[PDB]
Amino acid sequence: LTPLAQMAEGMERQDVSIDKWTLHAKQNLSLTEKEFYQKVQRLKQEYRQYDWVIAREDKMIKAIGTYTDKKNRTSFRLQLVTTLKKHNPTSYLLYEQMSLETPDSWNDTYEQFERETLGIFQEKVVIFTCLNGHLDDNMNIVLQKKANQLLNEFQVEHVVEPNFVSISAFTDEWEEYIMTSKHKMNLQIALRSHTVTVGTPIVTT
Amino acid sequence: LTPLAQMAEGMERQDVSIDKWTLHAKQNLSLTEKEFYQKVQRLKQEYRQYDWVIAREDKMIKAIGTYTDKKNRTSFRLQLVTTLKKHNPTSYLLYEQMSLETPDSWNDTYEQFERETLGIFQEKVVIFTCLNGHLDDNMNIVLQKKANQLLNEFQVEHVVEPNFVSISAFTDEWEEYIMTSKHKMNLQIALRSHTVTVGTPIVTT
Repeated sequence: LTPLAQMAEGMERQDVSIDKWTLHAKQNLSLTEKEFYQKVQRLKQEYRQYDWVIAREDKMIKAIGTYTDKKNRTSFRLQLVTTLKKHNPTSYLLYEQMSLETPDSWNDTYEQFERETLGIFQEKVVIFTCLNGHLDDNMNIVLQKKANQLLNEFQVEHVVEPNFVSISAFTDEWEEYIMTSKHKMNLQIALRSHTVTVGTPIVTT
Repeated sequence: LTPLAQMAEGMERQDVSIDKWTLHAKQNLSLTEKEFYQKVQRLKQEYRQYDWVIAREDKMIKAIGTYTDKKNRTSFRLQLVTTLKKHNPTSYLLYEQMSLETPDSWNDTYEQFERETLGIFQEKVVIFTCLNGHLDDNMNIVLQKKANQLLNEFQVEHVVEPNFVSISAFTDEWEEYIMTSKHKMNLQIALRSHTVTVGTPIVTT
């Protein structure tokens, strides 16, 4: 069900390798300097797990809370921001979960986050899901696929090496053939990591 | 019809870029040293276009005739070989056509070669076709394809840059969405030359 489960599982099927997932939620707020440090003080009482840093790059103030859950191989960030210079100040609270590792259950972790969200924000907020991943650099997989596309392009018998693929084949498409040591062939396809070689009856030397 | 036409056209359709084609034919023969130089002498009379080199890396002798047709952007090699040390010698004549350029007509060139073959060998011989080619290194084409596979993986709106692709999309698959400046979206796919990023409703910063 959860967008996390779906995005993940969709990415695998599409051969995307997952490097990192993050879940985040944000709540706009309106905070005086005074209210800001009040909120910070409450956050430090309620969520003792975080290590806090206050940063003030003017005219803005940032309370950044940080914590990594080693048991669950997951990281959290709670961040309160206000822009200091305004008699109608724009502020927000941001809650963020992150990991470099696939969790036991994509669904239990999303439902957990959503759950914690309500405790932190005391309101139902939009939850943002973002996955990072990479494509498979194994040049053996692309070499082999095209080989087949070509084989079918035409209409076998086979190989495979470090960065190499070769095929012998047959089709009732041409006059010529050769029989030698058990068997009987008239098309050679050869890819190398990109190089293509196509020959009738064989690619010679 | 000709295997050359077919191999070529099959390769293009399969996105293989052709670097080089070669056609060749070979005829086993049986040649005394004396008969070998006789044959060479006849070849030099009959085919005045070739420049000849005799090479003798023992105990074998090689007459290599070479000629490039600038009008037809095509190259020829006629090669007579005998192994010198034997009182039953194994010899052959090899005729070879080559080009780095696609010809006006794959079919007219194969039929031409076949034709010349009969004049040279005075017998019908097996004709060997071999193409060399490369795969498209334009990383833009693979980035875009996977993007779509992913888009359909899920169920848009679009971009494209030097080595980059991004999409905004929508599906009735989840609760959330956003409307801002004309339009309405809840999936962002982003590839970079390999990097993948997938987000709901948007990939933020």
